Amino acid sequence: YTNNPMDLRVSGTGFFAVAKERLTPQQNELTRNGAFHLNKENYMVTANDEFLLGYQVDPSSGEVSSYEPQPIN
Amino acid sequence: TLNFGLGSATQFAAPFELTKFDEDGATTGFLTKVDFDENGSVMGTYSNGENVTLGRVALVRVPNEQGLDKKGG
Repeated sequence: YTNNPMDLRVSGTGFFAVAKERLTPQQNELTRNGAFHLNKENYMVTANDEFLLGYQVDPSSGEVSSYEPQPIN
Repeated sequence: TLNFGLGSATQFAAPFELTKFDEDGATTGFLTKVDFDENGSVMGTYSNGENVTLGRVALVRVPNEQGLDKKGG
């Protein structure tokens, strides 16, 4: 426990998805550490400045519309 | 030249009364006290009575604080 809100942990089964480049979410790798922080563009990135892949949820509906991965801003 | 503003002048049954008198004149004075408010403005009152605002205290924010290079001190 670090009490840092930007640190994340996957309890159970599943890996984080991180992309090498912002404009190519297809090229991604799986990880388990959660040392995340905002870069100069306000994107959540790892230690090596690899963008963290995320979904896009609807404004009102909690369910996520599209399942394609995109960088989290 | 003098500009007189009497926009609050009233005529009632009450006797003659000088409710408010304000001017913009000033005289030489010496720094008496200095205080800081919540906005960061450093205010100082002088012997004359003017509450001159010396300035504000700059605040700087960066999008990525983890990427700041560390100097000495």
